[PDB]
Formats: sequence, C-alpha cells, structure tokens
Amino acid sequence: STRNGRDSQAKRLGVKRYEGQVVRAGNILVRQRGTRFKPGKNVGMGRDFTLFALVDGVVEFQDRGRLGRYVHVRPLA
Amino acid sequence: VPARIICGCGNVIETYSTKPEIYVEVCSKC
Amino acid sequence: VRIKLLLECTECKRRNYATEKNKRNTPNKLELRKYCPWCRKHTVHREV
Amino acid sequence: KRYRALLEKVDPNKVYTIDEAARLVKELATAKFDETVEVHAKLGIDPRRSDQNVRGTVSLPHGLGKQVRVLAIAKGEKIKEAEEAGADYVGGEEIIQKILDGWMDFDAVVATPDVMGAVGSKLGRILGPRGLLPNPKAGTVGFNIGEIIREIKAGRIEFRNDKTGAIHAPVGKASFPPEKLADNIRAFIRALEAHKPEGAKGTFLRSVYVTTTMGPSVRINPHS
Amino acid sequence: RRKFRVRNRIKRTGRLRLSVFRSLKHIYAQIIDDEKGVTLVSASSLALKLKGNKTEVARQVGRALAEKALALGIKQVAFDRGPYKYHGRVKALAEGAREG
Amino acid sequence: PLDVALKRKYYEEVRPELIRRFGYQNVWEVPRLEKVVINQGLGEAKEDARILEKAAQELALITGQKPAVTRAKKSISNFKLRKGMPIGLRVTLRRDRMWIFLEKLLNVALPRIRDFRGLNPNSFDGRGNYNLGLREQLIFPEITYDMVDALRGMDIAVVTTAETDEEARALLELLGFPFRK
Amino acid sequence: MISVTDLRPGTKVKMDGGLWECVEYQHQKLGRGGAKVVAKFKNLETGATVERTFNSGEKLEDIYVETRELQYLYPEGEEMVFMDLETYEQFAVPRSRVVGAEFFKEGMTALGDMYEGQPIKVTPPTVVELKVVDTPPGGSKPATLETGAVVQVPLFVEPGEVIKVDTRTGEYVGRA
Amino acid sequence: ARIAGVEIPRNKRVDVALTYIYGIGKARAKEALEKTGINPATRVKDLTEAEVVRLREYVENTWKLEGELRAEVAANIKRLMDIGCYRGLRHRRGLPVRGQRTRTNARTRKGPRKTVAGK
RNA sequence: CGCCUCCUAAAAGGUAACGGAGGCGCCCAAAGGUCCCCUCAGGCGGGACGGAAAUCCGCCGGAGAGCGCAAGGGUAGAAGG
RNA sequence: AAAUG
RNA sequence: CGCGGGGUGGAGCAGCCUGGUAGCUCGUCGGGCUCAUAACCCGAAGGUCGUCGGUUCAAAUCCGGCCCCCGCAACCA
Ligand SMILES: [Mg+2]
Ligand SMILES: [Mg+2]
Ligand SMILES: [Mg+2]
Ligand SMILES: [Mg+2]
Ligand SMILES: [Mg+2]
Ligand SMILES: [Mg+2]
Ligand SMILES: [Mg+2]
Ligand SMILES: [Mg+2]
Ligand SMILES: [Mg+2]
Ligand SMILES: [Mg+2]
Ligand SMILES: [Mg+2]
Ligand SMILES: [Mg+2]
Ligand SMILES: [Mg+2]
Repeated sequence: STRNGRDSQAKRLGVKRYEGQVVRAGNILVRQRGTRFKPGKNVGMGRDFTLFALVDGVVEFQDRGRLGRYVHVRPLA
Repeated sequence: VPARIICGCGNVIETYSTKPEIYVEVCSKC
Repeated sequence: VRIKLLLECTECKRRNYATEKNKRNTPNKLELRKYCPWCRKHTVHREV
Repeated sequence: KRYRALLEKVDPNKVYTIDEAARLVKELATAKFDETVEVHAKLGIDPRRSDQNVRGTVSLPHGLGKQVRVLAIAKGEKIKEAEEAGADYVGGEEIIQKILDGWMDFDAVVATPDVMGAVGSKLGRILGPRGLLPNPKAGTVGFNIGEIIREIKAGRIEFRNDKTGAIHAPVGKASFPPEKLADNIRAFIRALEAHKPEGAKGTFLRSVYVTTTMGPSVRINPHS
Repeated sequence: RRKFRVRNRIKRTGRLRLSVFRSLKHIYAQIIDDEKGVTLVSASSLALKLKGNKTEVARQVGRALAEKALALGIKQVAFDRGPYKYHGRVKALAEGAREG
Repeated sequence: PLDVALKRKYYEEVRPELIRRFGYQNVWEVPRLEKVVINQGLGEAKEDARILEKAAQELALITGQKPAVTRAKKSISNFKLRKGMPIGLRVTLRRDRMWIFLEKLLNVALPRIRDFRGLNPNSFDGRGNYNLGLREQLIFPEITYDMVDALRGMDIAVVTTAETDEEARALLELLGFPFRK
Repeated sequence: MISVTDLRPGTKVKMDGGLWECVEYQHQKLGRGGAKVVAKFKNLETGATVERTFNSGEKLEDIYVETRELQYLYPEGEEMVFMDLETYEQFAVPRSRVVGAEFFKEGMTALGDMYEGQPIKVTPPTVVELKVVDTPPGGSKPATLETGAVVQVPLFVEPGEVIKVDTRTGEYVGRA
Repeated sequence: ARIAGVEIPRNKRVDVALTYIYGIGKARAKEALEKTGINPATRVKDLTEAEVVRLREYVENTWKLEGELRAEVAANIKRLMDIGCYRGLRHRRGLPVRGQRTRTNARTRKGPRKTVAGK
C-alpha cells in the first residue's frame, strides 16, 4: 500500500533542428520550458517559449557567454 | 512666505514658512 | 466553478456572442465590454 | 370626489402594451407635484418558502436621480472614493453614533465589508426591518463603493417581494418623455423576470400594472 | 548594479537605428546598422557649430541627418535614444521616411 | 527662498572653517547638505477608519511639502495591518525647503523638547549622515497645542556628502546643531 | 456520489432523503467475503441517529452542509433573521430551525448549518449574556429576560441586572 | 498656556493652574504670583505676553522641577543603591521604606493581589 | 485507476515496478493588451512610539527575492513592481 | 424544604 | 502486518473540513451561610493544544515523521 506511483506523460523537449540543417519558415526549432535558448535572426518564439523559423534558411547556434544562447536562421543566400 | 518669531525671550527671527504670526514661547535662550 | 460561472456577450439588442467567464462575488454585479460581432464591426457587448 | 373623471381614463377590461399605458400613464396622473410612476406585479411564489423571496436591484436606462441621500459607512480612504462618489454623509463607526441616536435623514446606505461587521451588529434591529441595512443581494455592501454610490444616482433601484407575494417599484417620473418610462418599464420587468426562484410552480408575473404616484393603475401585458 | 536599463533599444528589431545622444550642451545622432556593426550616417550638433536654442538646434541637426541620409539609399529607419524619453529635444525632422 | 539665515551662515561661516579645519583641496569636496528626511510610522491605519491625513497636512504644514503616503511592504500577523495600503507618511526635503526647515528646527524646535540636553553624539557613526527622533510634533512653531487631536513623533534624517563623522559632526556642529556632546 | 469505503466521521451525506453525518465508521472484512462498511449517523436537524451497513460498492451522495457563523438582526413574522458575518447575506430562518430561538438576543452571534444557503440548525453558545428586565426584588424567583423568555434565578439578581444563562438548560449560570 | 516645560493648563485661575505642574504645589504657586504682582483669580486665558513670560521666567529659574527634579529625584533614590542602606533595601523590593505596618495594608507599594492558599 | 513536476531514465527522444517524493479538477476584469517608468531578498550601521523585518536614511548585496498554487526549466538588457 | 459530627 | 478514529486546564468532553476566536462540566484555591462539615451562594487561577518538521501574513486547526491510544479485522487451504 503506497502513496506514490505517479508521473506525467513525457513531453519530448529540446532542440529539434540542429546547426546546419535546412528548414522552412514555420519549423519549430526548439521546444523547451524556460528560455534555455533564445530567438535570433529570423527566429521568433512562441507562447510556450518555442523557437521557430521565420524564413527558409539554415540554423546557427550562437553562444553568447553570460548573454545566453541563440539560434538564428541565415536564409539561403 | 516669510515670517517672524516672536518668542518672549526677546529675540525675533525673520525667515519663511507659513503665517508670520509666531509666538515661539521660548526661542534659543536655555 | 460556482463563484466563477460561464457567460457570453450580446451585441446590444441582437445576436452574436463571445462567451467568456465572469466571476461572481468579486468584480461582478453585471459587466460589459467592447468586442467585434460577426456582423458589421465593433460595439459594446452585454452579458446574459 | 375628483378621481371619477380621472378613473374614466382606464379601460377596466382592456390589456395595454406598455406603450399604450405610457401615453396614458401621463394623462392618468395630474397633481400639484411631479408624480413618480409606480409598478406592481403579483409574482407566482410562496413567501413561506424562504428560498423564493426576491431581492434584486436594477440599473435603469432612464429615470431615477440623486433624489436620495446615501450614507457610506467605511474605514480607510474608501471615504475618499465615497465622498468623491457623492456620499452626502461619510464616516465609519463614529457616524453609527449619529444614526444610533436619533439621526435619520437619508434613504440608501452603502458600506464596506471591513467595517460592515459592527454595522449590522449594532444597527440590525434599527434599519434592519427598514431594509436599509447593507445586503449583497441588494448590492449595498462592498469595496467598489465608488460605482456603487455613483450609481444610486443614475438609475439602480432595489425591489424585494413583500409578504403578500407582490413587488412594487418606482420606474420614473410622471412628466417623463413618452418612450422613456415605457422603456424604463421593460428594464424593470426583464430583471425581475430574470430572477425566478428555481422551484416556482405555475406562471410567474401574474398581475403586472403601470400606476402613477397619485391615482390610476392600468394593468398591462408584461410581455409588451 | 546598473543605474538605468535603457534597452528601449535592444527592442530594436527592424533594422537601421536612429541612435541619439543627449549631451548637456549638444546633440549627436547616427544611423547605425547592427548585424554589421557599422554607422552609415552621422550629423552632430555643435560638431557642426549651428544655432543656439538647443531644441531648435536639434531640429536642425535632424534635417541635416535626413538630407545626408536619403542621398545614400536610407529612407526607412527606427528611432531610439536610451533615456530618449522622447520629449522636448525631439527632432521630428522632415525627410527620412521612417515615420514618427 | 533661494536664501535664508542659515544658508548664508553655511556658506560664509562654516564653509571656511571645515576647509581650515580638515584642509580640503577642491571646492566641492567639502561637506555640503544633500537632503534631510522626516518620516512617521504612525502604524495607525487600523480600525475606526484611519484617516490620519491631519498628520499629513501637518507634517507638511511645518514643512511646506505634502508628504508621500508610504505603505507596508510585506504583511505582519503579529501587529495587525498587513500586505499593503495601511500606514506610512514621509517627506523628502532638499534645496531651500531643506534650509528654511533646519533653521526653525535648530532655532525654535530642538529647544523645547521636554528635557533636551543636546543631541546624542553617537547617531552619526560611519554615516556621512545623521539621524534623530522626536516624540511630539508641537515642538514646531507653525503648529499649536490646541489643533492636534493626538500626538505624533517622527524621525529626522540628514544626509551629507561627508564621508566621515568628524566631517559630518563638525558641519552639523558649525551649523547650529546642539549636542548632548 | 461518494462510496462508503471512503467515508470518515464528519463526512456529511444524503440518506433516505435526509441529512446526516457519519459519526462512527468501521471497515469490516471478516471471512473471505466482500468487505463491508458499518457506520452510525446523526440527522443534521433532528438529533435522531441510525447505525447502518453497506457493501464495498454502494455509493452514498456527499452533501455540502458547511457551518458558517450567522448573526441575529431582527424578528419578523414567526421568523427571525440572521447574517453570515462573512458575506453578509440575509437568512430568514423559521423559528423551528433556530435552536433556542428564545433565550437568544437581537444582535447575538450563533451557528448555522448552511445547506444550499439556508440554515437548518441555528444554535447560540452554551450560555449567553442577557439583561433581566423582570423579577421581584423579593430567592429562586422567575426573571423575564430582555428577550421575553423567563428564567429561574437567585435573589441578588434584580431588575436591570445582566446575567448568564446556559442556552441548553435556560438555567441561571451566574451574573454578568 | 505653556509654562516651564510647555506643560499647558488653562481656562481656570492660575493659582491652581500652576499646581498642574510637577514641582508646583498650592504653596509655591501662591508665593509665585505675589512675586510678580498678578491677579490670582484671573483665567489663564488672558494675561499680557509679559505676565506669562516673566511668569515662565520665575518658575523655570526660581526652582528646579518636572523633567529636572522629576528625573533628578529618581537619581536621589538611586544613590540609595549603595551597598545596603535599609532605606534603599525596601526601594529595591517595592515596599514602604518609612516604617509602615506590613502585615496588612501596605498595598499602595505592592500591586493589587496574589492570594495563594492557606494552611 | 485521468492530468502536472522531479528522480529512477544509463549526458538525443523514449523507457518498467503494489520503485522514491510532491501537486491538479482551479484561478484573475486585472493576475489580460499596449506605452512609460521602477529593481530584489537579505546583511552592517543609523534612527520617536517601534519584535527579531511595520515606516525612514546610508552604504554593502547580481540574484539567494519575486513571479496566485506542486515541482521543474526560466527570468532584474523582466517574465518582477 | 433542609445530610452529618 | 494492515483498517479507521483519538492525544486540549487536575478528570471527562467541545473547538479542527469552514485556519485569525480556547467552549463545558466537575475539580482546585479565595470569600461568604453554619458552632462546624457538606450542600449552597460569591469570585478567582489554571491549557508547550502529544511531540519534531513544513505550508501561511498567522495555525489547536492545513501538511507530512515519529511516540504512545482505542477499536477492527488475520479468510481458501
Ligand atoms: Mg503504478
Ligand atoms: Mg511506474
Ligand atoms: Mg513516465
Ligand atoms: Mg516527467
Ligand atoms: Mg490519456
Ligand atoms: Mg535524464
Ligand atoms: Mg534521455
Ligand atoms: Mg533591504
Ligand atoms: Mg535597524
Ligand atoms: Mg516594530
Ligand atoms: Mg527598528
Ligand atoms: Mg530583513
Ligand atoms: Mg471554598
């Protein structure tokens, strides 16, 4: 007779498009709770903090020291 | 507005505040 | 909830609705705001 | 006599349509002062059924004015909101002393919960059977006192069923612009209809009229 | 450990900032293009001499930055100034189709 | 009013000494007055409708600056009143309001204070600033005994660009601040 | 609709159209049969009790008879009115459902069993203060209290004197 | 009507109004008015700034009182905090010190009551 | 017995047990938009009633505060006031 | 009405 | 080994869901009535709310771990 045995259906978080991968405008690039990663160039983020491409291009992960981490998208030039 | 400090220990004080009709029953005389 | 309660909004003499949720007890005792109707555009809007 | 030539202005058999009794309700009242248009209606309920009593107010589109002295009994700067609202009389548990001993020159009485305690505790039996005491249902209690006070001036009046199973309530003045009172009436009905005690068997509004402060009372169809 | 936050900028998403500076005696203003870290157009206050009102002086350096700008391709920008408070000193200059 | 009896004294009677005293180099660098604060806790925003504005129109009646109604930041069970609004009254004096005030205080106020045998000399300490309290509020001229339903003490805090106490001490001392010495 | 295995004294529920409150609860599972819940109840208005038994399944139907604190205001008809010193609502309770409605007082704070915003039991405190406005200055004499009721008191207790009276026995329990 | 130490009496004759001071008994008050030739019967609510001032003159310097006398006496009583003057060893234990009956009464120097049981 | 959080879960995701440990069935007409402002908790002084934090002043304090509620990620170049 | 030593 | 409820003045019970309130009866000590003792009348004192944690602005109360408490079960072999 216990008092536990509970949990929540996993949510499958994290980067969902890595640096150098080609996307299309719309692709959600990152799923995360806080803001582990922040919007960048052509990268708006959503209500739930979900970063998503804003234009067809590639993904770049700029690490900005104590300024956080960024995910940009340099469109195809 | 300016004012006047009319103690009792003589000594009047011309300065400012409100109502130049002040009966300071005891200025700096103790 | 109970003190909560559901409710919508009527375009003032007519149809359409919004259906939000008032909140009894606290800021209550009736309530209306401005919102856009499927027909024409923007007006007040009462509960019911 | 004098009402005879005054009573002929009513078809005892007929059923009017608000409007019908509107042009009329003005020809019905004639006095040496502005008569207030009263309204009565035998609602279908039982007093003895504690639940079915009807206590509710309504903000009117037309009519009703500062023809009332409201007292806001509160603590804090609530007073500031109240006084700025139009609180003829202001002051908490110090004004209770005014009223408690003699004083009595107002109509309404708003208040704040925080100081509400002492009120009904030491004012219960006085203004209690007077219906003046602050009651939520009859929205004269609370903190948003602002709108509250500011509103008992625009057009919000109470109306609690009596013991006979009837309810009455002034819908406006006699020299009122034609379609105003007639419109001011539906406002009163639509709100009282909107308050039907869940277990009220039979037909609700059974007898609804349109009277004048002094005289004639033309019964109408409360669905007109 | 930081007096005023500013960053009314930082909220700069739309390219080409009209970066202003409120000096006690003068006023400078440059049309910076980040994502490149280069200043495309300047035009300072007393670093051009000009009149002696202060605000009427700004108005000038404004029209001076606009005219200069335009003839470079510029025509669309975004205002700024940290403690800009967008008041008095405002340079609601003609030209420069950046609106506002 | 841009100038007062004390203001002058500072400039042409204190300014000199301090310099000659500690030997300052730059003009500025020598002790000046920044601001003198006067607040009241009251703690009386309890029941009975705590108006206590009289204490506000008064605090300022002797100052000439309607005070700022501070409120409780946290909330305390122990002594009723909590979470917000309730109590708090305080005004900040600068420039000329600062001078035309300290004068009276030092000339007419401090004088009549029950016993008052000078101002406790420890209230400085590391503070290039000073602090002191008053029980009554009638210690001032602009207000009489009759008009004031209840009493009302208050705290007076003078801020100084002084870094040391000696610097602060001397200054307030050359100004006229009596001292429990 | 809560089952029984999940009852606890204090739980209020609706049985036989009436209001109760489990006051005794004991899970019983002897032999290899199915479990059983054997409780004892109390009506909320009448005192009547009744021990009963249920299987593991059987659901009951929880009720919401919370007990706020009301307040007397004034008499009217054969009823008396109170108020929840909380939301200040108005309750017109019929003399019957007001335990010891007499020996009360137009302004005293008592307790009521709110069942859908309508008290079905209004009790004052075991003993309340009341001003005797009667009695001959003459020992164990009758004394009409300000609420019209009468009570037996000693001598010294004379007109105007406020006393105490156990609202359960209406007996003089001392003076104010 | 603030006198020595802003202690303010009023609306009644000065004679007794002075009494309303810790250091002014009916005596020092009747010997204080003739020494400035004022009318005893006069209501404090009327008297030349001079009458009041030269009044606050005497009073304050004529004798040390309230505040300074008040406080002072406590110190008087302190000194009896020597090593054990029987006049102090009664002051330490809130009890009369002028030889008063102690079995009974002596209440005024011992708060209300403590009772306790019997034998 | 459905839902959320953390661990187990073996550095992508996912992953069991009558494994460990907690939450929810709501709530806000401002606790929502937007625009402009402000920066905390604590700590050492310093101060009338004033605990040990009521209100005030001075420094020191990058986040230990806060963000309605569990926990987690998040966050003062605000998501806080 | 009203116990005991 | 589980199943539910209980530890509150000296005794026996309220109060706990609906957090800001210690309610009752007896007992105790003081004082009267009596020659005296009861009774009876007058008045008073007394509760870490089992403990140790946590939640809250605050807890007897809400939350957990323990300690004692009372009652119920332990069946098919
Ligand atoms: Mg499981
Ligand atoms: Mg599992
Ligand atoms: Mg899982
Ligand atoms: Mg998980
Ligand atoms: Mg599912
Ligand atoms: Mg992991
Ligand atoms: Mg994994
Ligand atoms: Mg701090
Ligand atoms: Mg401190
Ligand atoms: Mg304190
Ligand atoms: Mg302190
Ligand atoms: Mg602290
Ligand atoms: Mg005894």
